[PDB]
Amino acid sequence: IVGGYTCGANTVPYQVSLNSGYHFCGGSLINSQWVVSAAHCYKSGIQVRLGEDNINVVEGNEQFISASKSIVHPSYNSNTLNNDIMLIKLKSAASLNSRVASISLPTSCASAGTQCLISGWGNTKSSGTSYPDVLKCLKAPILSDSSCKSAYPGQITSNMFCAGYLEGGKDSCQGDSGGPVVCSGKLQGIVSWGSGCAQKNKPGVYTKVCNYVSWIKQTIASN
Ligand SMILES: NC(=[NH2+])c1ccc2[nH]c(-c3ncccc3[O-])nc2c1
Ligand SMILES: [Ca+2]
Repeated sequence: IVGGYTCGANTVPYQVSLNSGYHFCGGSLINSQWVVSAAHCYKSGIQVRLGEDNINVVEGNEQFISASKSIVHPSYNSNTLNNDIMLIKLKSAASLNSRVASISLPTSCASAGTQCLISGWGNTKSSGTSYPDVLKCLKAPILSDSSCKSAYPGQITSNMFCAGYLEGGKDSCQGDSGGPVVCSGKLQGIVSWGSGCAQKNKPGVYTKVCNYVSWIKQTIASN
């Protein structure tokens, strides 16, 4: 997260860290056994880490659970990143409490101007790598579709939305992928891509979760 602030331990209880011997992507807990992240974060050997704040120290509240299966959207295209969503089923359910909690899926899409909270342990520099030990937060608005398409002409599909600041300085970055964009208490976006980090006129692009709620429900129901 570039231009963000320290969230505070366990203030974002649905945030998860996907670990394969090191933190590689973020994710969101939507029920005690399922997590939603990005299809480009897929790999085998994933351990889901819940209740985390400092990813390099065990401080208490952490629950490490292995993934039983990862379901990448069948129409995910790795070249355009269209349908960049993946569901991970956990080997055992998580114990939910005030530090580990699920986030609700939306009933409607959000409109431009809506302010959202993006969080993650991704890079905090737009030029160079500085990865933090604790969770960072950033409040960003969803942008209008014209500003998004004017920023990435021909690269935005209807399953993507831009959120961020065109003046630059604040944005999500590498390491944040798969993580949550929460607006009014609902999961509305998944950190997907962007051109560099916090660059002027290059806002972050996110998976538009409201278009996948029926798919998420049907898939969890049959797995
Ligand atoms: N500007 C953004 N909102 C953004 C978000 C996620 C990213 N992930 C990456 C990224 N991921 C994997 C390898 C290289 C990258 O620059 N860049 C990213 C940029
Ligand atoms: Ca820790």
